Amino acid sequence: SHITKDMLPGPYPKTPEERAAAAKKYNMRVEDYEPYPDDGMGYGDYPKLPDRSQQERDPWYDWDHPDLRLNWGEPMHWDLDMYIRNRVDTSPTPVNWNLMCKHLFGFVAFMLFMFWVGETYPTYQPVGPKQYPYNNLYLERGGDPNKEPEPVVHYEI
Amino acid sequence: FLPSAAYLTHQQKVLQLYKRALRHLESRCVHRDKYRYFACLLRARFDEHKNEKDMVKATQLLREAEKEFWHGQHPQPYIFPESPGGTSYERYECYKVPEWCLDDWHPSEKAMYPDYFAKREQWKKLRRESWEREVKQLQEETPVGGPRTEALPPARKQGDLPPLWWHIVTRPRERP
Amino acid sequence: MLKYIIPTMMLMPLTWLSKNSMIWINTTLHSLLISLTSLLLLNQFGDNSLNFSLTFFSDSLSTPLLILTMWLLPLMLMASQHHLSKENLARKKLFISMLILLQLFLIMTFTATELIFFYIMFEATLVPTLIIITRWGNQTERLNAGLYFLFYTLAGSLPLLVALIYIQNTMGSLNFLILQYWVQPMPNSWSNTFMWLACMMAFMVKMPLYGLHLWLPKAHVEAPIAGSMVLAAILLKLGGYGMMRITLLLNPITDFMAYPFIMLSLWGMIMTSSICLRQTDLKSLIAYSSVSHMALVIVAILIQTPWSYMGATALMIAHGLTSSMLFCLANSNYERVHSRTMILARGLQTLLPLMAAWWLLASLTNLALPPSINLIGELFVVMSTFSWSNITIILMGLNMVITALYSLYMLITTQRGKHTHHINNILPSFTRENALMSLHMLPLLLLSLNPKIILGPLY
Amino acid sequence: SGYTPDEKLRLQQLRELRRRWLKDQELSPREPVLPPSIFAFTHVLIPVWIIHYYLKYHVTTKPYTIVEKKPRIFPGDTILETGEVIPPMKEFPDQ
Amino acid sequence: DAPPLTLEGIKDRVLYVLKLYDKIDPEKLSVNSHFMKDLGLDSLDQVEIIMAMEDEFGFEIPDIDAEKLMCPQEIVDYIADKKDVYE
Amino acid sequence: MNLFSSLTLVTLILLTMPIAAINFNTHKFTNYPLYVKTTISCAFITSMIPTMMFIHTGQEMIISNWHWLTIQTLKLSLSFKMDFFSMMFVPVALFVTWSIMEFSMWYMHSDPNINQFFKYLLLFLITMLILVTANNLFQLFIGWEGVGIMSFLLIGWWYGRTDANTAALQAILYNRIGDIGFILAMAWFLINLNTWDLQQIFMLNPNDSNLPLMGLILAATGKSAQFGLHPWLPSAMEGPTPVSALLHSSTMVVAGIFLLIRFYPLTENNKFGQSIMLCLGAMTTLFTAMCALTQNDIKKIIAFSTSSQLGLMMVTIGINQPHLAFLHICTHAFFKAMLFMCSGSIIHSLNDEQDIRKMGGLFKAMPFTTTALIIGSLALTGMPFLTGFYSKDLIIESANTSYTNAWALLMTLVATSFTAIYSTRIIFFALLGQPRFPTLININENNPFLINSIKRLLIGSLFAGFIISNNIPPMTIPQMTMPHYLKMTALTVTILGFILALEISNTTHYLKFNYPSNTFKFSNLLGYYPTIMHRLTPYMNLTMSQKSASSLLDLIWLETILPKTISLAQMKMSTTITSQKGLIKLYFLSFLITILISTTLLNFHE
Amino acid sequence: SFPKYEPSRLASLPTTLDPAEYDISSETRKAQAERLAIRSRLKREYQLQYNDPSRRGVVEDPALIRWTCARSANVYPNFRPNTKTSLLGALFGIGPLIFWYYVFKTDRDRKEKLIQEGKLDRTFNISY
Repeated sequence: SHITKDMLPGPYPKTPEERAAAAKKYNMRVEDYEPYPDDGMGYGDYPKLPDRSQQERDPWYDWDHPDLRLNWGEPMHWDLDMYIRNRVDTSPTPVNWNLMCKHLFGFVAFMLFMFWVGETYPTYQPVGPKQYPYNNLYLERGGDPNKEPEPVVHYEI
Repeated sequence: FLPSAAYLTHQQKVLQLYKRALRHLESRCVHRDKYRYFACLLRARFDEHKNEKDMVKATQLLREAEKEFWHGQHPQPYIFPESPGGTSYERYECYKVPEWCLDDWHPSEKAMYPDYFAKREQWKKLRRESWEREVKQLQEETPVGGPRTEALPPARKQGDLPPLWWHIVTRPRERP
Repeated sequence: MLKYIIPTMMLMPLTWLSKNSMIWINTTLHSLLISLTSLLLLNQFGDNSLNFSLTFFSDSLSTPLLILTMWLLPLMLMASQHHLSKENLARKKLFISMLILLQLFLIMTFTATELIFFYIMFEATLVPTLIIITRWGNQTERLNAGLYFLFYTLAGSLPLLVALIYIQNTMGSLNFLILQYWVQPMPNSWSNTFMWLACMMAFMVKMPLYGLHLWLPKAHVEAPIAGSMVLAAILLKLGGYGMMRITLLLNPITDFMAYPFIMLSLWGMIMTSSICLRQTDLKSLIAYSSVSHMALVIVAILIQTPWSYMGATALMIAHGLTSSMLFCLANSNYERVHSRTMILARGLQTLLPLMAAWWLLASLTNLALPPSINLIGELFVVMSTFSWSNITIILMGLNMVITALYSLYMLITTQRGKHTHHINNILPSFTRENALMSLHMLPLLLLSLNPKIILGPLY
Repeated sequence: SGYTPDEKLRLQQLRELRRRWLKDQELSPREPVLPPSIFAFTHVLIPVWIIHYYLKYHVTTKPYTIVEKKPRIFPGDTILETGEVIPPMKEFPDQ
Repeated sequence: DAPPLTLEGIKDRVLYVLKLYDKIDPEKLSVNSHFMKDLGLDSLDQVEIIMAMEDEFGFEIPDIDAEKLMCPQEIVDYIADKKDVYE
Repeated sequence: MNLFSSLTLVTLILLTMPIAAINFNTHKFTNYPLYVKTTISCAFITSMIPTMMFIHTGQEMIISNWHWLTIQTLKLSLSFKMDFFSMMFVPVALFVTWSIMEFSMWYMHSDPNINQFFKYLLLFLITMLILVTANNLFQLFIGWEGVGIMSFLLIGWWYGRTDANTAALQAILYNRIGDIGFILAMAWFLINLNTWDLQQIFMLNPNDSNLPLMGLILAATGKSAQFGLHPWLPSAMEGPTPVSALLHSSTMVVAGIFLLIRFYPLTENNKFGQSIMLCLGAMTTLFTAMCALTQNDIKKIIAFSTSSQLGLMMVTIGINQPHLAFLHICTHAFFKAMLFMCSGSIIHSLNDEQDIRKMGGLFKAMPFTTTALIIGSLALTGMPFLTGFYSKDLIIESANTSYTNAWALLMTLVATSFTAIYSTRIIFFALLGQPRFPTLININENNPFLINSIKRLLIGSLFAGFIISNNIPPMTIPQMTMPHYLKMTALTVTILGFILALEISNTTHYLKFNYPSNTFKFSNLLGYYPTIMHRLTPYMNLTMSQKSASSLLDLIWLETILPKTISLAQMKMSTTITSQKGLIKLYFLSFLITILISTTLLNFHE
Repeated sequence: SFPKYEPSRLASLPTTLDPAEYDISSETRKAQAERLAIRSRLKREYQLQYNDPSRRGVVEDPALIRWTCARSANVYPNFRPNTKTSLLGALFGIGPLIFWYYVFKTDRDRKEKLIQEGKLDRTFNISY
């Protein structure tokens, strides 16, 4: 048995009674409940949350769910399928974001630029070609065993 | 965000920053003697201004301390390898079998362990034996129209055990 | 195969005049007798089919699917107690006889000579599953699920009949052999495209293709377990069977009008494997998994390669087995926690220490672990599609990565790590559930040893 | 500040209860539970016997089966079956 | 993987490492001795004390419990609770 | 002779009886580690025999039996070979894994689920063996994904600790990227060479081979934890310790370059392929060399070390030199098996605290394991001149005497200097510092099994490297003629790296506390690659799965295309047709307009 | 000392430095007190549902069932066709399909005309 009214169709107009019923049904702060708004992407009148929720909330508070970081009565953020720990970990980064991405792409592009600078400038010891016996080693390349040799014998140095 | 109250205090925030900054200096500062030097330098820095009777000066220096701390924190601090974040973090959760179980066993397997099961049966009789009057009278007597706190008082009134105790006492031993 | 048909008619009234507490053993024992009897047929040798007076014949397009259905019937049946146990004896007999009738028309459907008889037995397959899922669907929109089911399958399957009557009165009778022997190509006119579009579109709706696959997931989340397994395995693989039958005629225009369907199935395969990553309602993940695999099947059927048809029937048989099993484990979990939602039922490593091994083995067969026949199917389809266009292998491998990802996420989410310490009602797993596990997977591995049977008529 | 003393009292009753529960969890009545070379080389030799019975007969009767990059005869050595030398490598000079 | 502990031994260890500290005295030192109340030392040194207990016993005690212990008896009780050491 | 084939087949078939034994047991075993010990011991002593026959004669052979699905012009039996690589690799892996069995007897002494652990580990051994014996490429794929799945389960052993099963999820994801590359290789091999069998692919030389080589390089950088797909390796270090030793020392990470070593006749040509080889290997080598500074976990240091070693082997295949890379596999295998086992001895001896901090001083306290770590680290860089000298310095000499790319040689030189300096740092911070770790010390080696295992693997690292390296028929040209500063220069660079790390240490002795200067921050967060990619790409694809798939395009948009339009049209037509009232005058007027539209609008009598 | 650490869609802004915490007013403390009271009363009701010996089944969470029904079948209402919804659906539905369909037009034209000519590697191309 469960009340059909305890689901959630329809957005926030009109402003007194929708916000009253939303703060009652969702167990939230009244004027800190804010809808998405009615953007027409579905979404109902489901609450907006601060989006991180899992690498925060340090586990020494000792709430109920030991891994979901939830305490059984909350608005249960719309991305609970994805914002969990073990899927996406939104810890605060030690430095920045733009500084991180620009240094990483700068280092990788620098390595590719020097790969190309290496590819246009090869290195080699002073070493000539090999001197294969049977005219650059016929009969064990592609074939024609008695048909077309190209005679180039080596002359000594 | 804490079970006792909502605001920590200014002093509690200063103190938590003190513990975190000292732990980060521990992580920065191996060989432990230069650690002792820099740690007492930090203790000197916070006893620069013991005599602070102002409040806006204290909180603005606290915000600048958060600035100067985030400017120089360490990426992998030495977190203790049993705490959350660390290297264990319920490492030995392979055998933290909850204790509502060990009641659905086969009776020959229950014939294997006689006296422990007699003791568990009399604990369970103690559990249902003292639920109704004590816990219902305390949870209708002591709460105001809002409960408004999370730490709960014991059964200090007359007799037996404090309420709401089963899944707090009978937890696994953290070495199973 | 009338020696398969008439014991099914002699099995049904026995259940009617079976006494109390004795319906079960009688039906199970006699369906297992039918399983040995089904195993007798496997004889298809060499050049031709094995025919039988006009109505009946057998190919390896039909023989492993028929063996699959008659092996699936006791598994179906033994999944189908304990969730109608408190209901009436008469309603229980009615349900079991309804499933027996559904099996009878499925055997009729797979052992069909003419495509007209195939159409009759196609919507004969349609009708009982409606009543089953709408009556016993056990949620508030089993109504909507049965209604979407019936209207999509009729409204797609219906002009197929008119095209079949047109092929009837333009080429004489409609034996599969005459249509092997009197066929002639029909060039790129417009009416050829419309007739091909009607036939293939009826089957597209049955597959389901990505344009009309909202058909499926309500009918899987809002069904009992017997109808769930029947619906998924036998109805989708019956649709693919029917497409493999009809596509022998009308070869020269599928190169001109198959390019939208292949594209729609590939991009829908990627989108469906992405959508079954992030949903709730644990049951529905396997539903869109089946959608993704049948999209792969559709691409394999229409690119017209012998490697592709061998891999197609291998993927059909393997996914039928795996999806039926994984539905049965989902029903076991719903027996436990009364939820159907994914994130609630957690733990199940301390608790239930060997039910987890069957979850693991099922998810590894779904993952295409390399002795699973899923991998044999996917591998042959990948070989054929890289011969087909030499660049579409990227969509195949991206499907492969995402497939392993969502299947293994479905494993480790609910069933790796921590009970929520408020469930406290799970009993250790019954011998019946484990019996259904070892009835699913032991024939999968013992078929994986010598799998030369299940490959197609282009052996 | 410290504990409020009611929390101290609640904690003390839970120390008594946790001590008694862990004292329950220990068992040692000294009847705690109550229940109701040649092997090595036969374990090695019986697969050798089975798989060498298998690898002679069926594997030999199947023709294009186990096959070998042949051993490498040398220009000074001879043949076991037919039997003759290959003439040696020629003169050395500047060795 | 078996070091065992006791109550009396671990209490002696905590009282030992409190006695090791410089600017308190072993003169009037016992288990029933409050820190902020009647030993006169600051809360700053009190959290240096809790830091020393963490750095020896190898597990973080929470920041909510770096507030309200103030006496060695509750320290020994809390460490025996986190390590679950009774008979 | 059939003796050779028979003993290779019994070395395969001995790895089955414990698994079916415990599955058919029903009477509980407790000496199951003893059982695994004796069966792997006899497998080793029966696999040393055919390699003795191999170097005694040559005499290479392939076996094949029990064909199935001979469908089209191809066929496939269970078919595996024994040529030089599958000869002189298998006893190495068996010896390593038998020592890991010993160390897992002692280390996992406490968990009462040891039987399922040994089942997983031995099944993983079987599958890696099937990978390193097969010539039918489908069986190679079988071994590939099987060791991927066993790596998944064997990391995710400890349920709970969501970091660990996240690590296992990352591991299986990069194995599937290896899978897409490998099936592209199989697809091209089928469609342009009728089959996937190594004999026929060697028998022809299809010279246009850019597509399959790009697929193979994708598969190898997927499996071998290299640039772009490296971050699953320290995350995979966060499993247990014999887990880490077997899974990343001798198996499962060396299989990625093993296939490129297997395809040496195909890569004898295609210099473009070797350019891609050595450029990617140099990128990995310098990336992990720079990345392994200020990494206070021991296992992550060893992970970056073994990734740099695999970068050296990718450069080694960047030269047309497979057998030096194979010899380096053997030396590296004994090497880091012994090294992980010593590290696990340390970590379990101090209560799994596992970090460089709070571990500082260890010398003169059980000097057996400190001796083990210093033998391992001296064998790193090849202190002059040991088993680790041989493969590594033949690699750098053959790289310097080659038509190289002017950048890869310099990057591998700098990375050999850097592996010298982090070998210095693991020595100096684990052993010689003033002792920093808590009291109640339980530092214990009243233990036979660990001392036997460390004993046997340091004996292996002392001799068996040179023993394998010495008596092999050389399949290359020994260059042997290097100028000044081109033969002793490797030792020169490693010693100057020791000087540089020494002065780092002496500057660390002071009391200064200078700021981090963002190379220090570039090295901590692993070059920011695992952080920013694992925070960005699971945001992109999953947010698009929310927006397009699960919310918009599938459900609500298909419900508005097909059912809504039809249903609302039928609703409107019904509510306009049946919504009539009872004024029959209107119905007779409808009759009238029907008669008039029948007369004058459309002709009906005409 | 620093540019004060901007957040992003991924970079979490921690609760150490907001800096907008420090301008506390009385209504904000009233808000934190009401939040504490709400979590207090919900946990009290949770524990009283949670601590009976006679309870056998699940804890009967209404929040999870609320979220599942609000995510599964309470999406189709509400909905309206905007410019945003229609354009975004037409850009994510048929766009990539017509894109890869054009590239398969190109590759099939190349393959058809190529082996129409005869300059392919099909000296042996058996497994058709």
